[PDB]
Amino acid sequence: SVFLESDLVTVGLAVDQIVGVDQRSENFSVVGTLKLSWHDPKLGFSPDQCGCTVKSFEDASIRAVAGEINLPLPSFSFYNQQGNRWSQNQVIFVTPDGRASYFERFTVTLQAPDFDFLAYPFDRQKFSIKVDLAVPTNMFIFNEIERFQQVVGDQLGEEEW
Amino acid sequence: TYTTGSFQSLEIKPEAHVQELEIRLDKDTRYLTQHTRNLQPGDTFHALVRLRLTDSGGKPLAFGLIDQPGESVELNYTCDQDICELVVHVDGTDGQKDSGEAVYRLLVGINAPNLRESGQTPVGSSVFLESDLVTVGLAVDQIVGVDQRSENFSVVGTLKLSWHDPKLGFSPDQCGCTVKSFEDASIRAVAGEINLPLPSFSFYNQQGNRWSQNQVIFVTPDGRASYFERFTVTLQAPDFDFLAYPFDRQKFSIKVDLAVPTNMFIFNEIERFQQVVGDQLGEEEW
Amino acid sequence: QNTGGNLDPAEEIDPAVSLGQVLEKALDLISELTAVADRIWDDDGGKGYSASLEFTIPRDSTITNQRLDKFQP
Ligand SMILES: [Ca+2]
Ligand SMILES: [Ca+2]
Repeated sequence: SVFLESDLVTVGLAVDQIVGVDQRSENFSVVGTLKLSWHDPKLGFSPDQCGCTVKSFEDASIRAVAGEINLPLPSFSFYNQQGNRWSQNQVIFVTPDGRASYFERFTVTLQAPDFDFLAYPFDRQKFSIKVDLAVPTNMFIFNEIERFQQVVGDQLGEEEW
Repeated sequence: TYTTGSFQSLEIKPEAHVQELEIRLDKDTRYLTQHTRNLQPGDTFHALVRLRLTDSGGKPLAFGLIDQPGESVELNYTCDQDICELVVHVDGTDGQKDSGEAVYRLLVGINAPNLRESGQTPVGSSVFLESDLVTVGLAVDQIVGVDQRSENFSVVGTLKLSWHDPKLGFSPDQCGCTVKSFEDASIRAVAGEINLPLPSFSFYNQQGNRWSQNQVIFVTPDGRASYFERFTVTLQAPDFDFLAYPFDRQKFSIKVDLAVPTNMFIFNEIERFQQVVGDQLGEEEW
Repeated sequence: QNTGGNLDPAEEIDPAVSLGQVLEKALDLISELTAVADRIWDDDGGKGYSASLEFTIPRDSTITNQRLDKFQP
């Protein structure tokens, strides 16, 4: 194939809690984990030049890493967050074969226009967490969803939702 | 104290570097990987007890020749490469099996295990490039807040890491002061400042940015560095279960993870530098 | 020499069939690869100390399991 096909980035998302729901402002604050994984041969390197096998960029967004090293990366966004999300343990590490992966435990306040509390308290709501890619379908596309962790976490207690 | 470091070929037989250990195999760690320190040009690695030997870059260097006496597989290699690092990796699961337990012992020498012939081997020096030993101490001064609708608790306390890194040593005269201190900068920021590995940590549950006060990482010429930080951090508490409120007992779990793998640093010993939970005036809510 | 990527540096040909045949076998492997290459030269393993080559003309990449987790050529 000589079409310069779009790179295949697998994505996995897990929800640990829904920490808050501001229903007058119609937003919900959710904590979870996100894991992107894509193969970029141009990102490969010789393991001996730096000693360590895996080259890791800590606590810096994918866009910031793409700024650091002038290479294309699948920068993403939540498309609805208000304010800045709290990114924890986020690290993007690359394997010499070229298979890079990004991990981030986020605490993000998504906006939920789809909330309709006209039937409160008998209402069913949709918490839609939408991870968009900041690059077009020509460059990267979410190929396969990854069930690395339980999609919704089970935690001790009845919980509100 | 006797000083070691870098500055600006006889009787090598007595300085034999040969040591052994026993290992346990179970669960995920079926595959085992071990590193080694830099070696002299004439050093030859003998591996005895499949297994394979590569470099730090993973380029294969040697395999093992199976000799039935003594069981297992015998591996040997030699090279003249000067500054380089070598890795030995052993796989115990060549096929799917129930397993559940495995006991295994190895023989490792950097120049000549034949001269030592195994045994007790007191003069042997470990050459696995063992993980650095970092002690950690944590004290809680207050539990300032508990947001039980959001299920989080804001806690103030003190944290003290202490690790010995010989590569971090320095000559005291070059800067005058004995102790070299990096103030109000996180361990990761200091590792960015000086291109050296450090045990960067995290609280694994904090939401938002913690307030770090009086944080300072200071190093002694011998190399024993220590990091101190009085934090005010809002941890997340999923384990909260208020179904029995107010008769409930809750677990405030403050978990300091290391941002480096067990290969590099491990929390060796908990340090009781200060009372773990502080006694303060007043009945207090919790 | 290595510039970009993970590249690991009479009559000439490109017998790629030996690669697949060796991969088919249970991967000694370095010795067999050396023998096959001699039947069909030197390799590089580090930056700044690349292995040199000795040549004499009197008349007119490699394979590695660079990952350390699972040994796969
Ligand atoms: Ca809960
Ligand atoms: Ca008090």
